[PDB]
Amino acid sequence: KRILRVTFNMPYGPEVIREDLDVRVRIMKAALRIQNRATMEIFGLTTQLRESLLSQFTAWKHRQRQVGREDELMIKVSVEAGYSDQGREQVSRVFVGEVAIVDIISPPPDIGIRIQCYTRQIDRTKTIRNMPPANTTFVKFVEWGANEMGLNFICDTSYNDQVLKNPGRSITVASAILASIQDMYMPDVAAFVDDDILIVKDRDKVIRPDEVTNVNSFVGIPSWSEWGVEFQCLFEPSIRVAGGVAVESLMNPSVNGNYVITALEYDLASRDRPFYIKVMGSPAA
Amino acid sequence: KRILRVTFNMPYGPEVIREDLDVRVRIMKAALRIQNRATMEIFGLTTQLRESLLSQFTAWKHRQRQVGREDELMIKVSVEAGYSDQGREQVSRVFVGEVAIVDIISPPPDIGIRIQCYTRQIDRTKTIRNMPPANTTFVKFVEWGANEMGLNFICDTSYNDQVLKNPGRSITVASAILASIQDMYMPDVAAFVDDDILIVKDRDKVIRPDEVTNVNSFVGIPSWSEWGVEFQCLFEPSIRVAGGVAVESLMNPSVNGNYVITALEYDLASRDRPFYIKVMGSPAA
Amino acid sequence: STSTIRTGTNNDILLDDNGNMVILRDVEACAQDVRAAMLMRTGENIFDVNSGVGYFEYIFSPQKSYDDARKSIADAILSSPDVTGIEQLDIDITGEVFGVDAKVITIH
Amino acid sequence: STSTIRTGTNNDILLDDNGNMVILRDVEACAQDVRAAMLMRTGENIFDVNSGVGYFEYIFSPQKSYDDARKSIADAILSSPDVTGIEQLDIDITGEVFGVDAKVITIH
Amino acid sequence: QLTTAIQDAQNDSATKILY
Amino acid sequence: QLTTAIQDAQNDSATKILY
Amino acid sequence: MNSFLKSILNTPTLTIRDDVTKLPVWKSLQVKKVEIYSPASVVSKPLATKDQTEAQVYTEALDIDVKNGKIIQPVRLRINAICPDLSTVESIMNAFNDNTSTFAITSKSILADKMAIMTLDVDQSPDMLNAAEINMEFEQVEPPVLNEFDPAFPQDSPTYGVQIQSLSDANLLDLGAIGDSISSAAKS
Amino acid sequence: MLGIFTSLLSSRSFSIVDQNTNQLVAADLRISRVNTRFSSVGQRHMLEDGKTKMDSRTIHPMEIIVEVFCPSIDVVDQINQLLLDRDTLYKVITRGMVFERMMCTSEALNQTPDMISATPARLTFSQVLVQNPKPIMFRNAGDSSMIDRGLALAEDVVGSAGDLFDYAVN
Amino acid sequence: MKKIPLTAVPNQAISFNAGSSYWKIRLYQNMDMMNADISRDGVIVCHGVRCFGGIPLLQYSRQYRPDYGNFVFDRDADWTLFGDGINLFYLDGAEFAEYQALATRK
Amino acid sequence: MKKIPLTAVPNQAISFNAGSSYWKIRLYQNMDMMNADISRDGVIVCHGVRCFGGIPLLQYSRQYRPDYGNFVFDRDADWTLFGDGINLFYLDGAEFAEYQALATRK
Repeated sequence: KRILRVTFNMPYGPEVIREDLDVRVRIMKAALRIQNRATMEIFGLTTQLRESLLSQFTAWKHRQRQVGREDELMIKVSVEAGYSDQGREQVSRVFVGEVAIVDIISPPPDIGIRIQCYTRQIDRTKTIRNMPPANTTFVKFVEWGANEMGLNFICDTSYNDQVLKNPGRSITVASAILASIQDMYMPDVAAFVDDDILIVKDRDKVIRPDEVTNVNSFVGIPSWSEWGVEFQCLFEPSIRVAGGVAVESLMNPSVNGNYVITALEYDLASRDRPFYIKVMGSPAA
Repeated sequence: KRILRVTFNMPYGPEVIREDLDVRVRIMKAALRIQNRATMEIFGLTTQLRESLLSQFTAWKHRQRQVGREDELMIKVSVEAGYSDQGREQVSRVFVGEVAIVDIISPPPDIGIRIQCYTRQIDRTKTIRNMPPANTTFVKFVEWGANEMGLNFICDTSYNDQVLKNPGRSITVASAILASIQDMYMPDVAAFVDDDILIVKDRDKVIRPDEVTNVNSFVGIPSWSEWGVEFQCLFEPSIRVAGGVAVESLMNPSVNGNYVITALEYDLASRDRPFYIKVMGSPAA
Repeated sequence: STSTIRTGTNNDILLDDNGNMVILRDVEACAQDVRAAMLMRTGENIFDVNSGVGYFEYIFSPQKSYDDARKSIADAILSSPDVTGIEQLDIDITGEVFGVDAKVITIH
Repeated sequence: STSTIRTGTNNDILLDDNGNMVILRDVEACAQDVRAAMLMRTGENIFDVNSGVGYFEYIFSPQKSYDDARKSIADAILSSPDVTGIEQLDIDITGEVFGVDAKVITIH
Repeated sequence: QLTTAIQDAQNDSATKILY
Repeated sequence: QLTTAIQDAQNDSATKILY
Repeated sequence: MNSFLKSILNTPTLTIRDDVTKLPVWKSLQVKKVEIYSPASVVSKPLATKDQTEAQVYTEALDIDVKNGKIIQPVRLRINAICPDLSTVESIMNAFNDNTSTFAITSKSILADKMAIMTLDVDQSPDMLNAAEINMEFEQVEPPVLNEFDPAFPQDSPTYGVQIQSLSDANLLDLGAIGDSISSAAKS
Repeated sequence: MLGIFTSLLSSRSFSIVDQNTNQLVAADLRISRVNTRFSSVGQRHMLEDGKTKMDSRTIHPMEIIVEVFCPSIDVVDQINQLLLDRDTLYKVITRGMVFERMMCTSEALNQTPDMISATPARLTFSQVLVQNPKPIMFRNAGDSSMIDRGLALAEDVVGSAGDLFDYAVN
Repeated sequence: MKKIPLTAVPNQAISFNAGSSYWKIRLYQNMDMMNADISRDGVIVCHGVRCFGGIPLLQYSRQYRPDYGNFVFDRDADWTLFGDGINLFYLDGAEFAEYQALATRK
Repeated sequence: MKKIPLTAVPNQAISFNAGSSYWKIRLYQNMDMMNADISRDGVIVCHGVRCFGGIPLLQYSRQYRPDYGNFVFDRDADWTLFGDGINLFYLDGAEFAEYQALATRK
């Protein structure tokens, strides 16, 4: 029994869309400056639910009107997915972000919406409230960016104690902070935002060394790639972005080893076959 | 009984391709700087017709030769689509533009061509014959651009009485005029070219308050979007771009209201099912 | 809405009592046009050539089957405007008579 | 439109009364060309070789089935221009005569 | 689906029009 | 499809002046 | 087996009329089987429900959702008949070849209307030397939605907006305004 | 079917006439059954309220399937030539039902112990759809409508003006 | 002089760009005559103009001045013969001035 | 010298770029001869030119000067033998001047 929930946040409260409705969530996350994406197709919407959701999802009231000073400008939605058997649940969180696009793919008799959300779509933030540092180290610029965005940070890199003259006073909005942190020092150390945690680290290092995930069962075959090993798996609520993996394959014996994660492709369908996560991984140092 | 005509303009004259031949025209117009495009798949061409059409359509005689001072450099083609029953016709005009690309999609025993027409592909113009105004207001710069392009203009906006210094002295060609008029003042007021009429108006205003189109019959469902209402319809020869719509839905009761049009998705197939136009619309003010 | 000059059995413009030309319309015009179009041998129109009834290669010849004759007569009848179709058609052959009877269903 | 010089039964250039060469066209030229093509043994063209009738492998030999001879003769007939096809090809066998009869349907 | 990638190559537009 | 969009992108970048 | 003793309100007479002229077409078309398929399409994905509401306020919401969740596909007929005459068959093929054709098929008691031919099979076999077995298929172009409408008179008709685009210049024996003035002064 | 009283005891039923040259072809076929099936497609369009507008109708080409016995090898070869004949449209007259612009699409010969002399065959023709089934022609050679050839890209010779002169002199 | 196509419909509205102006003429049968509501560039110009043959639709000067043009019916308006027999013609400023000069001395 | 390709149909028109110019020739059977309408760079150069062997189509200086060239039929124009037997040759300025100098002393 797969259990998949799409939990919105609206003034009335959270309206959890369960797995009984036909839901299909394609989440694509990566260790880049780019906002991770979630495309979710939900069918079986009643008229009342459609009016309660789609009317709130809009790109107005911030362009031709004002109605904006803080959150509630756009609806923030999380995704909680997992398995459930014998009464125990495994519902972890796989996405948190704000909607950007609304459409319908399937016309009647199955009026099914398709909505597009990106993580940290509050880029129309308070146009940088606190000024960036004049002269500071990389770690302290990262701390300033995390404080401005409101997210807790994990800074683990060897470039922290490098002074920068003038780190990013051309930044216009809060989102461009991540692009700037990505722009400086970009052979390896790429910063990203996973859910509500801003991670700045080298690309060959793991966020949590004690949290390696031993993988033994795959879907298909764990194959080589340009950088490391690429493989698909059934949904395990313990695999994050940039986490450590301990691939132990059978079909391919040469791909065994420890890998860090760079890209993640969730494809979760409660009422359809695809319920897999695809992992891109590179050698871990 | 669908009636679709593709009318070219060549030295011999207009050679109308009727709906008896397998024709398929996919047009996509929008309120932007980009030229609205039409892909045309035409089957059943005879050898003589192919010789008459494809040999005329070319990208030469202006790069490795001269043969150019005015039109006739490339063939201009219009599209007249509609319905016909009881003897009365409904053939409107849905596209006017010049070809740029020609290829073959279907090999024998059905030699089917596929041409690609773009509106205002005569950018091979007299490299701006008349100099732009040195200092001038927005409306007068728009009038100069319309005169240079040879098209009549509809300038209806609240930014007309705003002066500019050097309004487009880097412009190289006639096409870049529209890009410039779009470039300045791009929160709302986006100028475009619909057929042979250059429209410069605010995005939340109707070019024509008296030409609202009451819509009650839809194919599928009139849905919400991140901007406005999106809906498909059977071909009505009274829906233009930037026009006003008066959506009155049944499935979705709260999408009713008055909307302006931003995009248009014509898909007309005489010998196939798709004969629909898709309308993107935003709330009108 | 058909409209043709009135003509007699001699197939010439036959005027009225006051020396005017009458323009029949609708059913009478369609009937006159059908009768005229069934009396025209093929190849007589320089601007159509293929139009007309085959009175010499489909009728009046030592043929095996008169299916071509029926097809030619039907095509000639249908060529007239506002005829739509033929309800019934006879190709009866007497000893030396090629009897043809039509039941045109012209719309008017 | 085929055309060929006039040849007699001796397959030689036969002149007219005034000592000229006659150029037959269409039907007669095609008939003469077919007759000449059926008299050419296989492998006699330095520039075709595979062309020609099998008079020594399909005919004139202890061949089990004369279908190969029929096919070779049909190919030889069709090789001539403007022949389209053969309406009938009889391959009757007499006591010591290989009677062949053709009914070419040349376009002329 | 190239449509989702098209919809993704539009997110680069902040409140700054700068203009 | 995507080849149409590719052709569109190419046509965007044609103007009457080489530089 | 006296077949002329047909029922009064359920008479087994197939009558194919023509919506344009309202006249029986293709008579002498002895019918052998009529099958009327009327399909529809229901929701496939589970509909959402919002419980913890009251009696009878959930009822109309469910009724609207249900009326919103089914789509009615048009009616089809499949007539199997035996044409005895060449005239009926030539008319049938001509009507099929005509793009614009709406008829009104009336079976035993059905009055399926606005119906057009999709397929037409004519089979000539050695066991039916005269006549030929015909198998026609019909599809409903438009269900008989009742046009309430503003009828009976040329005035009172709704405005139909023909959005013209380009006006032609002129023709005939006209020289601008003097030509127009002469034409008008002719009182014709 | 009826419609024509031939009053002749030797009327031939089937006839495949070559449209050009107006000639019978495969005159020895022993036809057994003929199926002249038509076809057309609707454009059912569901729309908003429970309803479906069929829009217009497109007439797909006619198909005709003829089962036959070929009694002789020359007839079989004629059938093969019909299949291989890509340059002529045939006209099939089955029983008072004339079909012009008919082209052979398929053919299947069957050789079985059940019939050792003749061969069953299943010809299949399809009609060639044309924009104007009834074209307009002209009797005399002067008055054709003009045919365009578009751009030509005139090719090249080396003959000089002297040769053209000498030719014009001769 | 530009011929404006018509439709044999008792009540209709035709919308077009003529003479650097955007016209919209709503022709409807009123009792036993035809009336026209004329609008230019959105704003209405006249309502219920009784229509006749030879008489301009825009009668009063400020509606057709300066050089705005006018519309003329060849015969008395009748929607049954619209398109084939009766045509409405548009004259620009110069053409309408010449027509007015012609018709002011009949 | 370039022979313009032709097809054996009675009335016809062929356009091509020859001699740095955009020529278009319409050949049609007029009674018992062949007439040609020639247009260069769009504008019409001549109508109803009777066509004869060796005799240039552009018969007046104002058309073939300067160095524009001329079109010559090897034999008398005959659309039945077009392509196979009769060709139309195009000469540039120098070749046509040489042809004229030859042809004036014949």
